[PDB]
Amino acid sequence: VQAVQHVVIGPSSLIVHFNEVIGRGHFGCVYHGTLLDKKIHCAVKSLNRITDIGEVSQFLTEGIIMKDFSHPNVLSLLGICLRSEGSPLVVLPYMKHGDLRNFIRNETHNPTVKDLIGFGLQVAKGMKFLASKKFVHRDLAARNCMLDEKFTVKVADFGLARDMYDKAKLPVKWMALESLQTQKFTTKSDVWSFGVLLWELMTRGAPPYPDVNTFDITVYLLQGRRLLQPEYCPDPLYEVMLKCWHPKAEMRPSFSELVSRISAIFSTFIGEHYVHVNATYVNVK
Ligand SMILES: CNC(=O)/C=C/c1cnc2ccc(O[C@H](C)c3c(Cl)ccc(F)c3Cl)cc2c1
Ligand SMILES: [Cl-]
Repeated sequence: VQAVQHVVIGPSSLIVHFNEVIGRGHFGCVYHGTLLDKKIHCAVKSLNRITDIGEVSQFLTEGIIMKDFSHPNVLSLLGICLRSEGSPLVVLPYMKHGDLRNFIRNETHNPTVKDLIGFGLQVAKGMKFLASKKFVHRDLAARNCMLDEKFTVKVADFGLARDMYDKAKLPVKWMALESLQTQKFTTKSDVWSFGVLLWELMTRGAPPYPDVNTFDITVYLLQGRRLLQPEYCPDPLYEVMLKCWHPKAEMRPSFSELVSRISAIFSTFIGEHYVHVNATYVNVK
């Protein structure tokens, strides 16, 4: 009732545009939306699940939490909409440039080594923020990072917005060695995923490990193998990737140390080096 109020949006304030789908998910669809009080453009996820007395309240809990995760590099919640008609709708700010994987794959764009590391740096700061609240993402990947009108990168795909959106149910190519072996996740397993994220950035969104079977990944990693240095990835940034993929989670750098190190590397690049898609990775599912 009273305390919950800063989250809740009235059904009367929300116009969901059901004709205009943004994204398909296991747990519902995403559509453009219009929020009022003024016309604010938003994205609106419909959740199929809802009917429980508990889980309508429980989706109120993560709503409160998500509202407390405001940081420029983290995707925030506008509100939740509790409709007596059918389902509850998660209302998210609208991200002009959509997801980071598709932004860098788009062959109409010309990012430089500087822009790409800048994006990597922005994710590192969101994750630093998340990690400091003791929150483990479990599914960090370029596709799950958003990019707004000012080129702010927002770490996304957590809380009530959590799904698998890509065209099996575990994203094995981004998962740390120990998560694959024990199914358990920590900040240090997000650091591994983050390393794979920097690789996607430096390859402008190539699928990691194209030659490698999804069920063979553990054996691949235990044989001595890692993602190659991308053509345009600086040495010191590749060194950072390798550190993120240390086999022992304690030895991996913290997100604090990632922001500090990547900053150093960022401060040296000035938009002289244009990044272009590599021949081997181009057009691969
Ligand atoms: C060229 N720009 C676009 O296509 C933009 C689309 C857009 C713009 N803003 C968005 C804001 C939130 C959003 O959330 C959904 C549930 C989502 C999706 Cl569909 C995919 C990955 C994610 F990390 C998230 Cl959070 C999806 C959004 C999608
Ligand atoms: Cl550059």
